[PDB]
Amino acid sequence: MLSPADKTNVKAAWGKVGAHAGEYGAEALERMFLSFPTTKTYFPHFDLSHGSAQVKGHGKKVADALTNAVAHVDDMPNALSALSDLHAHKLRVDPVNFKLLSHCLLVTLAAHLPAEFTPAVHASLDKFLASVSTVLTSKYRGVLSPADKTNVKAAWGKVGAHAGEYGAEALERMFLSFPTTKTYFPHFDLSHGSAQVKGHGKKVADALTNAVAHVDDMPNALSALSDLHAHKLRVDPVNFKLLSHCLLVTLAAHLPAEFTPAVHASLDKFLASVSTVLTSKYR
Amino acid sequence: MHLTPEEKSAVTALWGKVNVDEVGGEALGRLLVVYPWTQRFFESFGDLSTPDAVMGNPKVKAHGKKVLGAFSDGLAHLDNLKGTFATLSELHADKLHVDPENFRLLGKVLVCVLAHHFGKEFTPPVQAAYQKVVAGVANALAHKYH
Amino acid sequence: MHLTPEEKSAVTALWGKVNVDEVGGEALGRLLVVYPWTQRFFESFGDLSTPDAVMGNPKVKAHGKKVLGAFSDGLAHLDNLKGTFATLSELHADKLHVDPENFRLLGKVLVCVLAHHFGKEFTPPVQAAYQKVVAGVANALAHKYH
Ligand code: HEM
Ligand code: HEM
Ligand code: HEM
Ligand code: HEM
Repeated sequence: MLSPADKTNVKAAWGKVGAHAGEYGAEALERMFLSFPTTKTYFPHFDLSHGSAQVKGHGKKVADALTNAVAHVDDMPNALSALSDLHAHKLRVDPVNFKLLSHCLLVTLAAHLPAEFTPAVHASLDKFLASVSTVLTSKYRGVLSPADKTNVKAAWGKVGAHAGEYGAEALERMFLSFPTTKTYFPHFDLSHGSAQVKGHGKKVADALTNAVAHVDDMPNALSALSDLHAHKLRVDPVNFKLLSHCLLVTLAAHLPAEFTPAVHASLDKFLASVSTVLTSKYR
Repeated sequence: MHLTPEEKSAVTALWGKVNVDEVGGEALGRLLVVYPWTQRFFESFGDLSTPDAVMGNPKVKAHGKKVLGAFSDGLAHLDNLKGTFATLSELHADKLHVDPENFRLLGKVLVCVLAHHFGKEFTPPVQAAYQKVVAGVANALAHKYH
Repeated sequence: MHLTPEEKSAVTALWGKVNVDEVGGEALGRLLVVYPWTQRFFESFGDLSTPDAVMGNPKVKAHGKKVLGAFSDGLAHLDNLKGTFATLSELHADKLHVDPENFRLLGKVLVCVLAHHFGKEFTPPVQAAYQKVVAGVANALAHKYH
């Protein structure tokens, strides 16, 4: 999470933005539209010509909300609650795009703040925009509901004794489908039937079993694992999405009756939650 | 796009058993349930409030059938995905305004549905081949966005 | 990779003003500060404990000069990135085991550094051109990963 050192850095940088916030917000959108043209699909109803009043208007609204987030840095979910609802329920902008605007906001600040944009401020601003994006997307699916917890516990119970086997299959699927993930195991024999793969799949599955048994207290239960990935293994966060996908594929292939649309949705939410915890201490 | 002989064989053998209507309805329906923000394109489809309503929605079924029918046609032209999908790419970019990230979400769900339907036959090597194909189709559909 | 003449011009024009060693040390140093998990490859470089130590670390600087020198040389072959970076791709995949996501992170940090260094001269169109180029280099370095 944002440290108090992060919050001080963010408040210094944004203070310096001051009255140009609206202008910078409009610059960030234009940079986004030019560099990542797929983002224009969310604004077919705008005139996106340079300097358009719509773009200027939206730029200032974007910047207002960031100013609000900065001024309520310790209470972000609460303070941006209306904005969260609107993106989750109405606009329904795919979460990938929040990363693209954050990058363009960062480029904009760099281009206007030569004195302030030091390495540590850069890192803090990046973390802050990632936190904002997390809050704005937190209601798309929300936290795990009691139906979700029930669904995950039933599906995993059905998995039972085969949890280890399924974990190894998921890894094998991951290595074959996403070969970049192999770069984290140069020290393994990754051939089919490898005992190194089986032994690791058992460890992964046992940790998931531990998480299911502690669905409400997952950060503590997974704390040692969070430490280990953040500070030793240092697996790029992108890779957790790929294993989650292959875990889901594995469960689907073995659970013909249990893998209903609702259970699929709950499982996808659960593994995203697990991935969130495991990367929580990276930064 | 290029696949190894074993990969192409893997893809075409499995697809011969796919009833496009059935799998198509299922893949689109799960997309709408698992990633509900994708419902932003289907406001005119009716009741999408719950998993059961989505899965039983006849307009969902028919659209899924249409979508996977086109996908099916793509598998017959693996060698030139861009040329095969260019017109539909333009359609999706300029008229429908669909964020190409949706093509990738649909790809992920489709792989899940094949695993669910076929079980043990959807082995790790068969999945790898299909992951290359859904990625190549999503890239082909995203090509005309400017 | 495909750029327009005017995009190609804008990229090469600005790069002519770049001190490759300085910007290289800066971009690699910021990558290690902002995305600290990237430090995993550099434990033999010494003290990386604080931002100032990372930025002042002579091995970090030297690696950044090497990396951005290769990038620099790559700009003279914008019409053939895949071929230009093929051996380097194999090297990072088979021997160094570097997750290609790192190349994408470095591309993001490099864009930020250029904006910081050049300010208003790094216009929205100049950024768009560089975004295509850094994505192009990332895809080229990731090409041999099997
Ligand atoms: C840093 C993240 C973001 C913040 C703080 C933010 C904030 C806002 C604000 C303040 C509004 C207007 C609320 C109102 O009028 O009641 C808005 C609307 C909107 N947002 Fe977001 N936004 C963010 C990212 C994005 C992204 C990445 C996209 C899509 C590429 C997006 C698409 C939209 C659209 C389409 C509207 C409606 C425009 C209109 O019809 O006026 N937002 N946003
Ligand atoms: C669902 C997310 C994950 C869980 C629950 C998980 C859990 C674990 C567990 C239980 C261990 C062993 C800890 C010990 O030795 O005490 C481990 C180690 C490790 N994990 Fe993760 N992991 C996950 C995802 C990943 C991903 C996506 C990667 C990288 C692609 C990864 C790479 C590694 C590596 C390289 C090791 C060390 C293996 C060795 O050298 O023996 N993990 N993980
Ligand atoms: C493999 C991916 C896809 C293929 C091959 C595909 C193909 C098609 C085809 C053939 C049509 C019908 C055009 C006509 O009848 O004139 C269509 C329309 C449409 N597609 Fe796509 N599609 C794909 C993915 C998606 C995704 C993921 C979304 C959005 C989540 C989407 C949204 C739409 C919409 C909104 C329509 C129009 C529906 C209507 O007429 O009410 N498509 N698509
Ligand atoms: C566009 C991006 C990059 C380019 C052009 C590039 C290029 C190079 C070059 C030219 C070498 C030297 C090989 C030789 O001497 O034969 C090298 C080595 C290396 N690179 Fe990359 N690199 C890039 C990105 C990265 C990233 C992002 C990382 C890790 C965060 C990385 C990690 C390494 C390592 C660990 C070495 C070896 C260091 C040594 O032996 O002194 N590279 N790179």
